[PDB]
Amino acid sequence: EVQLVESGGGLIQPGGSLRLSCSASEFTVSGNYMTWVRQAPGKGLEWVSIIYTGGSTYYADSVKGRFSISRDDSRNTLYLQMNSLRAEDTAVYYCARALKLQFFDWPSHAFDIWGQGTMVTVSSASTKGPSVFPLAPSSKSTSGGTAALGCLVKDYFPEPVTVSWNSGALTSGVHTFPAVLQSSGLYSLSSVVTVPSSSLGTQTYICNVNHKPSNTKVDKKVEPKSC
Amino acid sequence: SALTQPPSASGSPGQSVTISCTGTYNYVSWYQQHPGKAPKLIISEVNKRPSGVPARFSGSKSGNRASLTVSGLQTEDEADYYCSSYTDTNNFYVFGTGTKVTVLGQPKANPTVTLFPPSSEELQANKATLVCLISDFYPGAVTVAWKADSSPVKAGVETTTPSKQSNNKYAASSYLSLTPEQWKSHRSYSCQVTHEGSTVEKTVAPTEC
Repeated sequence: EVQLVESGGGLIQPGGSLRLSCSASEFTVSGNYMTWVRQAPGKGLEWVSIIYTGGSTYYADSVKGRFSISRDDSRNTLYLQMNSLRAEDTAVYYCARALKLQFFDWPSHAFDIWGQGTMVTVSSASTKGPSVFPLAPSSKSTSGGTAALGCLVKDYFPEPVTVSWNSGALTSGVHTFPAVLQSSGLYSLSSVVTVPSSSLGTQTYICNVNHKPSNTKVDKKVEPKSC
Repeated sequence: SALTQPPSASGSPGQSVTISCTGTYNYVSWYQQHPGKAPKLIISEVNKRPSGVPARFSGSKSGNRASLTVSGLQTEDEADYYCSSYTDTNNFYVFGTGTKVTVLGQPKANPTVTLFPPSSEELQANKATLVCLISDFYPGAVTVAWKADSSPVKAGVETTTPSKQSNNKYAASSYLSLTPEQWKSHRSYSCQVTHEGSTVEKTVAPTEC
């Protein structure tokens, strides 16, 4: 069956270089139009570049002068050389075949064959323990007798981080959000618990943050930070 | 041009739903994307389908507006849908902002929005993060806009895609990273959430409590 399988992604520092390869099977790269499409985590699709059958290349403005698409018919593979990488470039890069318009030798905007994609992460970061800050309950996080409080787990690398409340004795009403990848290359997430507002004075709430990659455990008591 | 899509569309299984692609010669291809997967070509031109794509999916176009219709929704149709087209601009192609189609399996829920100001401890670390938490809503699609006073803010904003809570409703989070100087140089900051055409807005100020 027709397949495309991208490779070459991983961690790379800003300004560094990285080359992705797009190897095809059961169909030829030579007589097809080939595109690259990337998608930042939690964002939409963005077209990157395209190469024609006879060799013409076009690039998006966000990538012009820094990326270069290549075609190797001997290996039946497609390439994407990436230089001067920025934090805007971290994304899953997809390799796709562009169907040709019938009447002309012009590629349509219909991409029918796709690869599975390869993740590129542009970051200078290595193992970095998180910083935990309290999300204290106040008049604005309380409504209908229930109170919302949480912990902000900030600037850690790499994934994952596990959060519990009161050493696992408090599970109901807890939600730990997925991490977000910031432009600095570090991760951040939040975890919240919804508690009765009358318990804020007596009950103690402690979030337990674990980052095994850095061998760090942080306990943070969250209380109404009155002024 | 740029292609505009509604953020959300929904239907119960067996119902029909149509999503629109508006662009600011002119015709549109459609793609389907399930979580963790590559996009899949559903329909190109006005109504031609690749092999394997069910007859449930059909498309039309009326002047500036292209449409994709699904005729008996199956839960497997729940995914993000992107349109693509040629562009008047420099770039060869533009993709739409994306529409999440939800196959309804529970009643709609209005979101709860909790906005946390920067903690004094983080300010002591020379940082300031605004945390906007959106919870208990369905379908799992929201839009988050940030304001400094009355001026919209785009830089320093990061938002997670909605995921299920323990009670099977959706939650999402949004962050606005500021300098401590930026935080204290404005009268207030606001997080504005749009869900199913309705808007909830919360506001924090540096002088709290």
